[PDB]
Amino acid sequence: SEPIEAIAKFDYVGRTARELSFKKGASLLLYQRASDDWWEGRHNGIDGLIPHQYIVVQDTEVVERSSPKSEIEVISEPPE
Amino acid sequence: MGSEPIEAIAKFDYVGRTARELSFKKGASLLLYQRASDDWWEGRHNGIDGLIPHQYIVVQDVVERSSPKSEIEVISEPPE
Repeated sequence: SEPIEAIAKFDYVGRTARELSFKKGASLLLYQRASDDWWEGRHNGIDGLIPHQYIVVQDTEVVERSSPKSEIEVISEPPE
Repeated sequence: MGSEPIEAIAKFDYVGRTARELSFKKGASLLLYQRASDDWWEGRHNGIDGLIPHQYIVVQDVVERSSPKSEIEVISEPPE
């Protein structure tokens, strides 16, 4: 399952160093849903966090990436 | 003694690999609620609840918290 394409529907200015900043209409790539409000993604070659409320996500497809990783998933394997 | 959360100290820096995991520096004071598996604990660092890899900490030595919850325990009550 490739990373999920999204487009910014509003401007966003990141508040911390972990967050992406982007303008309405920005092409975004989404690796993984982190929580209800947040995705891990990428904008213009930079990895960072993306607020869900500011984007529209392309769904012609995967649930693995669009749902947060579960505890049982994480703890079933050693850490990297 | 008794049922309190178990204290631990980070012996190595750790950067969380998923959104469920705590990140901490060597020497961090950690609080451990419940062993999740051999390699993982449910705990807390600096007010944030998350997962802590066993191999990165030293634990201060109930068995209740230091052993993973059993199936029979979990299935003995309804979901959830």
